[PDB]
Amino acid sequence: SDRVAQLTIGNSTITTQEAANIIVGYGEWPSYCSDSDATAVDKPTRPDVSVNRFYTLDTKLWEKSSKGWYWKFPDVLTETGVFGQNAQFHYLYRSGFCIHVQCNASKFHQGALLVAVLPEYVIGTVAGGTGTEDTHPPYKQTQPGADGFELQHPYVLDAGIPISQLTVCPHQWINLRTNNCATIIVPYINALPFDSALNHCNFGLLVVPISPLDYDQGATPVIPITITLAPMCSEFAGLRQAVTQ
Amino acid sequence: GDRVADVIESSIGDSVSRALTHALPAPTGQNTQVSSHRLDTGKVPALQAA
Repeated sequence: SDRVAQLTIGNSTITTQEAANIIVGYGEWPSYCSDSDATAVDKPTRPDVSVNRFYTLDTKLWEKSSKGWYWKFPDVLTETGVFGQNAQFHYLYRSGFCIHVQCNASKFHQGALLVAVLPEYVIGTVAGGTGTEDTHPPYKQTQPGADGFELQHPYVLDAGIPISQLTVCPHQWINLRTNNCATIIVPYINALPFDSALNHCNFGLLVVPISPLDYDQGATPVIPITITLAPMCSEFAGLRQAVTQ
Repeated sequence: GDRVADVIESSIGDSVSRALTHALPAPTGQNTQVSSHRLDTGKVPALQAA
């Protein structure tokens, strides 16, 4: 009754029989931009059901040696469905998100994934190892698209900060013996009412194994982790031709 | 005449077949209601037990 759940939005429905409740980031639901917070004067387009629905974008294989991965929002969706088209044709964009990370195993497997949302997730480099080289991460690493990107040094989240404190951000854990999914709802987070879906990633989604996957020889060894997400209250403005970047 | 309790409280002889269902008028196909997104735990329409 807290372990069972159904998420329906648009023409898509998700079910789970081993949930661990739902986290509503920073305690607030996504909402549209008010007339006093807004600044741009054109009437926005709010496509509703054609863009606020669940999109299943990627599947990673969890292995005994996996380090963890991250995806950037709204980057992961800029090239998918009607949402992507709207993000490309418009300068301004804003929306919340319902993130549903899936991973099931068996009552004989074990392991725990930390699933968290970190706003303004700026990536850093190892500065040439010695720290004397002022290198910078390449476009494919800051905005990895739907494939996401694997963490090089998970302990410092590839940004000089402790993953041990990542739980200060909206999160859930997928502890195989307990649940098979994580559900996090995130409201729009920015210091501006609207922004570019292309130039700015509002937050990053991190999926990192803290307690390594394990099982005995003979149990299914392929344990996928799938990422499904839905925009909520999407709004777009500043219409012109489509632009991919 | 009857007297022992089990005979008095007996249901032997009930001729009215209790029906669990009943017919309803249905001259047209059912309508569709507006519905919105539901993001709940506990409520799970999609899951069945055939």
